[PDB]
Amino acid sequence: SNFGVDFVIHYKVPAAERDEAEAGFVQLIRALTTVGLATEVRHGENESLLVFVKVSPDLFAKQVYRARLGDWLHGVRVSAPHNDIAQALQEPVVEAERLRLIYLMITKPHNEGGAGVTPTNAKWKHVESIFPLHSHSFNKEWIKKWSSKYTLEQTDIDNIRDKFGESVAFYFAFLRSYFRFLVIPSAFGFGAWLLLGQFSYLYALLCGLWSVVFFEYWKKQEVDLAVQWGVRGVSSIQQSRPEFEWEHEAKVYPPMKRVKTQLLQIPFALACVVALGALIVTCNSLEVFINEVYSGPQYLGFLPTIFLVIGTPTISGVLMGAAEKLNAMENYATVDAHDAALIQKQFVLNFMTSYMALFFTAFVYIPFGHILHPFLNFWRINPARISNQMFYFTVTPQIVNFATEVVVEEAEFLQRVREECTLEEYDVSGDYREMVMQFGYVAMFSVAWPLAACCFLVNNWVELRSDALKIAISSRRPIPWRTDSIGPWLTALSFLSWLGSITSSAIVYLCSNAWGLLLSILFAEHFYLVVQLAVRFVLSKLDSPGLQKERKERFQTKKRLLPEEMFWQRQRGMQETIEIGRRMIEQQ
Amino acid sequence: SNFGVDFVIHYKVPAAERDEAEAGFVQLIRALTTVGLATEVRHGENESLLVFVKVSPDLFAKQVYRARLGDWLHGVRVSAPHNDIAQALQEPVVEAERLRLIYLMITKPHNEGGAGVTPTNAKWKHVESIFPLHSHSFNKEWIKKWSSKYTLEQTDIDNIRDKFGESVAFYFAFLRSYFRFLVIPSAFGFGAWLLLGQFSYLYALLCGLWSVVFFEYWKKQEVDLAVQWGVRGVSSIQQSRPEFEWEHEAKVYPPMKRVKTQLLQIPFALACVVALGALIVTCNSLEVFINEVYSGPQYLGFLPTIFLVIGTPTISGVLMGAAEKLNAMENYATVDAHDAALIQKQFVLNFMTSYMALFFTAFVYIPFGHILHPFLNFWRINPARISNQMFYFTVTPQIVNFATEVVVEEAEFLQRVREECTLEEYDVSGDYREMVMQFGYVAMFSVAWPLAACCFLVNNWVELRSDALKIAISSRRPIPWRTDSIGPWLTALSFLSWLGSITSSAIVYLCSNAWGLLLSILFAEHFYLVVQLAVRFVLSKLDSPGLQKERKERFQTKKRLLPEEMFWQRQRGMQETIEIGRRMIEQQ
Repeated sequence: SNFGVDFVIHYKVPAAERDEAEAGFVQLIRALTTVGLATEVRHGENESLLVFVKVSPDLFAKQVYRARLGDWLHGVRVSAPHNDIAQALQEPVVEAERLRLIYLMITKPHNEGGAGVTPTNAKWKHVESIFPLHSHSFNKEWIKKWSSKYTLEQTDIDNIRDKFGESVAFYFAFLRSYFRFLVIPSAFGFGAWLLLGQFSYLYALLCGLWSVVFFEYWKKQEVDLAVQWGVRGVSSIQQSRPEFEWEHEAKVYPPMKRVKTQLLQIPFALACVVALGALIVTCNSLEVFINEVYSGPQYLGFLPTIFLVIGTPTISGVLMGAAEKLNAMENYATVDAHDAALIQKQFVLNFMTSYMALFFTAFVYIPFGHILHPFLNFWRINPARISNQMFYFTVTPQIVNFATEVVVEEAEFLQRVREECTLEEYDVSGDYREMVMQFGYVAMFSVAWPLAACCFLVNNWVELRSDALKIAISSRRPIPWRTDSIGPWLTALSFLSWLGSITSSAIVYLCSNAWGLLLSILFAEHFYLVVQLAVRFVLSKLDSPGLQKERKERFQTKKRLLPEEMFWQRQRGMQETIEIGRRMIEQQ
Repeated sequence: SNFGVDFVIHYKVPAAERDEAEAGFVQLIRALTTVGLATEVRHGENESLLVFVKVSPDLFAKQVYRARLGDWLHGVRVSAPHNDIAQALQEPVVEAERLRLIYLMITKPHNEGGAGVTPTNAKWKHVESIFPLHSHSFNKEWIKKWSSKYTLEQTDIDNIRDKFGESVAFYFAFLRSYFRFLVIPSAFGFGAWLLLGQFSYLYALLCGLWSVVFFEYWKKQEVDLAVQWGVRGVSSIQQSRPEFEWEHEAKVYPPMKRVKTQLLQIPFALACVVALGALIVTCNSLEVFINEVYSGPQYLGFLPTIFLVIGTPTISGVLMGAAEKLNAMENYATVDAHDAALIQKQFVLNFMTSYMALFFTAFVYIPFGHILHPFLNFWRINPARISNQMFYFTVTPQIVNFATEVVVEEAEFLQRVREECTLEEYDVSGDYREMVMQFGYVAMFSVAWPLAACCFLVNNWVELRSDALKIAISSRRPIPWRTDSIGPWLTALSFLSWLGSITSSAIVYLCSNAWGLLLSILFAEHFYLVVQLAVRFVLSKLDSPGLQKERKERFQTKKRLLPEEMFWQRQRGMQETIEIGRRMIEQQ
C-alpha cells in the first residue's frame, strides 16, 4: 500500500506568480529539511507539486520524548515520562500520536521545535493542504468488520483511537453510547404509542429521566475514556491559532475590538430568526390553507413541511458558511475558544432551522391559532396535527437520505494520492451537530410522536457505519488531534435536556385540552432538577475504573517516593514520672 | 504566661476503679514517652491529674518533614517539601501547624507514627479531653485590636490562621465577607422601605441577585484563601474516625446496616415537623385570637411569636442533641462524612425551627386563612401582618441577646489551667449554622421587612467580636484542623438562595393582592438561574491571584524540570530535491 509516506503537502503553483512560487518551494524544502524530514516531490493534477514527507528514528525518539515531557508538565501524564531518549518505548509509538507529533514538527513555529508552514497565516500562501494518507488495507477491513457486526466492542473504538486519534474515536464512542442508550426511549415510546394513546405525560417524565441519565452516564464514560487513553486534562493545553492577527506584544489583541465584532451576532441572529420565522409562518399558513379548502386523495396537507425540510440543508449550509465567515473575521488566540465560538454559532443556527417550525406549531398556533387570518385571507385548530408534523420531521431525514442513496513504477500510488488530495477534510463537528440535533428532537418533541425514538435508533445504527464509510472513502484522513471530551457540545446537550423537560410537558398540556399549564411546566422542570441531582449523587458515589487506576498510580508513586526550666526539670524522665503519679493518686 | 506547655490531658480518676486507673495512667505515660514527648503531672480540681506535654527539636523536625511529604503526596503542597530533615524551615513552623502535628503525634494510631490515646474508642476511658492552652497575651491584644477597628484587614484573618488553624480562620473570613456583602442589601432595603412602600418585587430581584453574587464571590474567595494558606485540596485527605465500630477487615462496615439506621431519620424528621407545626399553629391561632377579640394599649398581638422565639433556643438545643445522638449511633468511617451528615441534620432541624412559622404565615394562612376555624372556636386576613411578624423575628434575636447582656511557685498557672479545663470545646459548626440561618432569613423573608438587612448587618458587626470573645474567654482553645472550605454549609447556602428566589417572590404576589402566582414564581426562579449562569461566567473568565500563583509555580517547575526503498532513494538529499523541483515545474 503506502510507501512509508507519513504526510503530503499540496503546494499549488499557478501559471502566474511563478517567480516567487519557486522561492516558496525552495524555502519550504529548507524549512522541512532543517527539522529533519525526508522529502520527495512528484506531479499532481492541475499544476500542483505533491511533497511526500517522513522522518532517522533518533530525531523522532527525541521529539516524542520532548512531547511526553510536555504532557507530564501539564498533568495529562501522571506517570514518569521515560528514562531518557533511549529505548523506553517498549510506551507504544502508535500511529495516531506519531502522526500528530510529525504534524506538530511540520507546523509548529520556529521558536519551539519546528518550522511553521501554516497554509493561511505566513508567507506559505501556495500550500493548499497538509494531510496524512489513508490506509486502504485497514480501511476496507474496518468497513467490512463493522458492517458484519450488530454491536461494537470497546476494542473497535480503541482501534479507531489508534488510527485516527482522539477526536474521531471520541465521536464514535459518543455515537455508540447514544445509540445504545436510545433503546430505552424506543422501547417505552413504542409502549406508550401502543397503549397510552398519544401525548402521554408519563412518557414526558420517562423521556426527561432518560435524557438526564444518559447525559450523566456519558459524562462518566467520557472521563473514563479520557483517563483510559491518557488524554485526561488535555483541554488545559491552550494552543495558539496560526491565523491569529495580533496588534502588540507584551501577542495581544484589544478585547474591546473583539467585543465590538462579537456584537455583530445580535443583528445577524435577529435577521436569521426573522427570515426563518417568516418562511415557516408562510409554509404553515399554506399548510392550513390546503388542509382547509382543498382535496387530496390528507397526506398532501403537510407537503409544505416536507418541502421545507428538503430545502433546509441548503439554508443550513449557507448559514453555517456565514457563521464560519463571521468567526474567521473575529479573532481568537487559542483554537479551543475559536472552536467553542464556532460550535455555539452553528448550534444556535441549527437549533433555529431544525426546531422553530415545531415550536411555532406547538406553542404559537395551538394556544392561539387566530393570528394566521392575514395570511389565510391572503391566499384566499387541530390539536394532534403537531404529532403528524413531528412524525414527518422525524422521518423526513431518513426517508430523503434513503431516496438519495437509491438514486445514486509507482503510478497507481501517485494516482491514489492525487485522487485523495481532491477530497475535503473530515469535519467531526458536523456529525456532532447532527447527533445533537437528533438528541434535541428526542428530548423535545417525542411526546407528539413516541415512535420517533425507534426511527432514530435505526438511523443511528445506520449512521455508525455511514460515517465510517464517509471517513474511509469520501474524506481525506483527518489530522489526529487530542481532546479529553466532546467539547462544548456537552453544554448544548444539557441545555436541550433542560428545555426539553419544559417543552414536551407543555405539549402534553396543550394537545390534551392557564394556571394548569404553568403548574405542569414547573412540576416537570422541578422533577428534571431533582432527578438530575439524584443521578449526580448516585454516580458520584459509584466507583469508576479510572478512579481506581489513579489511586493505584498514586499508591505506586508513594511506594516510589517513600520559671519554665525549673518547672520542666522536676521529673525529667519516665520512671520518676509514674512514681510521682502513683504517689500522686495515693495522696487522694 | 505559658511555661512552654503544648498540650494538656485531663485523665479523670474516680474514687472507684482506681486499680485499673493506675494501669491506664502508666500505659498513657509509656505511650506518650515512646513518641518522644516530655510530660509532667500536676493536680486538678475534682480528683483529676493534669498531664502537660511538649516535645527534642530533631524529632519534631522529622515529624514535620514526614507531614510535608504526606501533604506533597496528596497534591495539597505542589512545591517540593524540603531538602531533608535538616534546617529547611527557614517554610515557617507556625504555631497552628505545630500544634496540629503534635496533636496528630498524640492521637494517631500506633501503626503510623503515634500512640492512639483517643478518649472514646480505645481503653483510654479515663482521659477526658486533650487540648492546647490559650495565649492570654495574644488573646487580650486580639480582643482589644478588633474592638478598636471598624473593618478587619486580611492580616487579622492571617493571624487568626496562624494561631487557631484553618477552620476558625475560614469561619472568621466567611463572616467578614458576609458582613461586608450585607451592606448592599441593607442600603437598597432601606431605599425600598423609604420609597417603594412594602412588598417590592424589584426588591426581590435585587435580593436574589445579591444572594447569588455573594455566593459565587465567596466561592472565589474560598479558593483564593485555600491556595493562599497552602491547604487547597485537603478535603481529599480522608482521615478515619477513632470511634468507628467496624465488623470485618479486608476496617469495613455493612452499608445495609448504615442505610437501615439512616432510615430512622424519616420518622424522626416527620415527628419533629409534626410537633413543630402543631406548636406553631397553636401559637398563631392564639395570635389571631388575641388580635381579633382583645385589647392592647397592638404590640401584644404578636406576643405568642415573641414567646415562641424566646423558647426556640431550648427546643433547638434538644433537637441538636437528639441529632448528635442519632449521628453517633449511625457509624461513619471518615470524619468528613460524619461532619457532613451532622451538619445536614442540624441544618434541617434549624431550618424547620427558624422558618416554619414564617412559612405557615405566608404560604398557608395568607392564601387560605379559613383553616384556623377549629382552633379559633376552641379558644372562643391581614396581608401585611407577616411583615410585622418578620420584623419581630428579625429583631427578636438581637433584642433578647441585648437583654441577656444587660442582665449579666507556679500556682497561678496551675489554677489557670484548672479553670480552663472546665470549659467546653469551641464548636465552629454552631456559628456557621447561625450565620447560615441569618443568610436564609435575608434571602427568604426580607421582602416583608426590608430593614432586616441593616439589623443583621449591625448584628454581624457585633458578632465578629462576640465570637472572638467567646473563643478567647468563654471557650478552651480548639484543636487546629485543616479545611479548604466552609464544608457542606456552602450547599445549604446555595439551597437557601434558590428557594429564596421562590419564596420572596411568592410573598410579593401573595401580600399585594392563581396563574399570576405561578408566573411570578417561575419568572423569579428563571431570573435567578440566568443571573447565576451570568455571574459564574463572569467570575470564571476573571483572573484570580491564586491562578497566577499556580501558573508561576508551574513555570518555575518547568524551568527546573527542563518498492518503498527504491521509491525513497531517488532524491536522498536536499540539493537534488530542489533541483528536480525546479526542472519539475519547468516541465509545465
